[PDB]
Amino acid sequence: NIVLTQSPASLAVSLGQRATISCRASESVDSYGNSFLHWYQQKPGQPPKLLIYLASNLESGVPARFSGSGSRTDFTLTIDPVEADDAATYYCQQNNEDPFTFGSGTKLEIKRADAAPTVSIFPPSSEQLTSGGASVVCFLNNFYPKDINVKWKIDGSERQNGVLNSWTDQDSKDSTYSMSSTLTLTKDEYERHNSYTCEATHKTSTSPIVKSFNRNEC
Amino acid sequence: VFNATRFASVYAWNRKRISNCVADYSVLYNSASFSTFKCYGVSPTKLNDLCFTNVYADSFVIRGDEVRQIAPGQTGKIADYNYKLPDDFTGCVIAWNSNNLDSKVGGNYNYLYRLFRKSNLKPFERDISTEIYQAGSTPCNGVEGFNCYFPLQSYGFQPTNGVGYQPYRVVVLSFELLHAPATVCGPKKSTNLVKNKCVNFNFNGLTGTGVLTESNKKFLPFQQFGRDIADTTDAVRDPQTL
Amino acid sequence: QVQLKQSGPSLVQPSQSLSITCTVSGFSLTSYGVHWVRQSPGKGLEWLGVMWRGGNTDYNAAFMSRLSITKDNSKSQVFFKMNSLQTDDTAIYYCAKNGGAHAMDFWGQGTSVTVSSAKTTPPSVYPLAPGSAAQTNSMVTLGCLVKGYFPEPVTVTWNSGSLSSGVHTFPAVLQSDLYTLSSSVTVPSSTWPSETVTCNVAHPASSTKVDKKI
Repeated sequence: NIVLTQSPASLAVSLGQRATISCRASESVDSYGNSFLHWYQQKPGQPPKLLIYLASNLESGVPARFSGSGSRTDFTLTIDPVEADDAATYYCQQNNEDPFTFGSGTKLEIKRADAAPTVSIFPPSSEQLTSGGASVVCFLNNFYPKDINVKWKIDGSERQNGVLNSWTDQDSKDSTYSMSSTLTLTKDEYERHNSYTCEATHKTSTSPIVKSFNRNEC
Repeated sequence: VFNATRFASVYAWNRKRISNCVADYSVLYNSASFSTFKCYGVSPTKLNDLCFTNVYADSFVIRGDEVRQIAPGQTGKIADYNYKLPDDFTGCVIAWNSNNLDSKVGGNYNYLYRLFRKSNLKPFERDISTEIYQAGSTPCNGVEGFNCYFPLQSYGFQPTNGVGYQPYRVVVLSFELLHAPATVCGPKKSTNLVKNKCVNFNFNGLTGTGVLTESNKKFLPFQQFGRDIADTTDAVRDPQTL
Repeated sequence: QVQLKQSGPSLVQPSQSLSITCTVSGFSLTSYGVHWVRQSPGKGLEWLGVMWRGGNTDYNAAFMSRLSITKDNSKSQVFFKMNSLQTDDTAIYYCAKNGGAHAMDFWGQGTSVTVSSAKTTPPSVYPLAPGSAAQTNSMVTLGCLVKGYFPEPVTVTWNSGSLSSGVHTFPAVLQSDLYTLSSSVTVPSSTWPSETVTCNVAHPASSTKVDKKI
């Protein structure tokens, strides 16, 4: 078994800079004149692709910004320059010894400007309450970075049991993040209180975001 | 070769043996149809004033960024295991873009290139062998796998990629001179024939100085110039007009 | 020019057997070797095995005694025979084109394979509509929450593909025998209740079509 120790786990490299992703291997070496590995780039919403094979040649389908070198044990991936389409995970694959597994995964994030998320929350309509359930979703889109503590706070008492957050990584087209916080509750819990407050804590907005609605808005 | 249908790979090139003709090399540099026209050692304007025994046109297609590796004294996988150039390469390497001619919709992956070999190839030596050699200590003995690298790899020729991955038709002109007589030379640029004037003359067979005027002499059809009793050029035949 | 799509597995029971068929087209199958991987089985990218060029088979350490690869050169399809399926084999499988020095150059589309003891579940479609007096902060969103569907996938559209500018597709959240799909579309302020918008939700895994208006 070949343990491909990939370091680090995450990076914050802005546009125009050079990213450094390491990869350590042990067996084997000395194939025909070199002992390098392969590099890949896997997006969270797209299947991966080959960047550069054996760290000394070129591969079609990807631009020529991906390069690198390394020793017989340590390997270095060079992403220079970092564009707006490099916000994805990276892996290195062993090719000289079975198993031909991948690394742990370096999640490269594009260091952009910080921004506050949107202030929106949508209550369910009157036709959705006829089925018995209620879907209250607080919208928090177009923000940076991904460090955000979302907490549903009903005015009666706090409810963190039927909540679920959909944490999405940095998209290829949109450079900002987008997360959807959901709340599963019945019709009797929806008609309990009049107003319901969506609380969110962000790195940029130190003040807690307060946004309420009315149950009669149907 | 410039208007050919489709070239071959970088290791199985169609070597067109050029012989028994003439070719103007200075008109190809100013033709404004080549993307890269750079010779090594010998100027293309001096190629018309020099003869060679055999001329070989090695036609192959490489990518955009690989045009710097086809040069004497350079490294690379295609420069060592596919097309080896000698240290005394006095030929010429030309190239032009063929992205709208050789590429296919979605990617042309028919062109192959050799990654590794058992030994280095000789200069101007074509090798079409597909022997598979193992990378590690455990050989596969036939079917590849379990650390057995395939020696060939498909070229990626997409119509919408960058300029470094477009197909570029490269024709390397090989020149050599041996004890055999030369067959390929350059065309001599002709001028207007002026008669009844004390000027020089330079025909295909012999040159000199004297006034050329019409007379009643008749030469044999396999002769170009003549001599008198004193072994002196006294009469010459024009090569164009009989 | 490289077609490596997958079809056939929809919903598998545990301790069963099913072969994944990846149709190879556009290039010669007898000159390359189809690889097999998984897409995010809890951890990152994991490698399973590699089919040779018409020869033997190689596998991983944790995937040799249960998995098998069968290459059919006549039908131009590579089969991935699975034995003793459990809940840990819930991932998206992929086929890859072999390179020169044992590289994985080109990739395919694959399919979603979900193995669980629970049965299929129809989706609970609930559109996310703004209120009559709801406000915003320089941006109006629009979406329909598809929570409680099983198995993957679910295609969510708005008025048969009318909204296409600011559509943001959320990934499926892996829960206990359930999945959750969110959505967010940047819309102008005249979208509700002025414009008649209907979010269509289609579940091709369970053949259930539940469409609810905004």
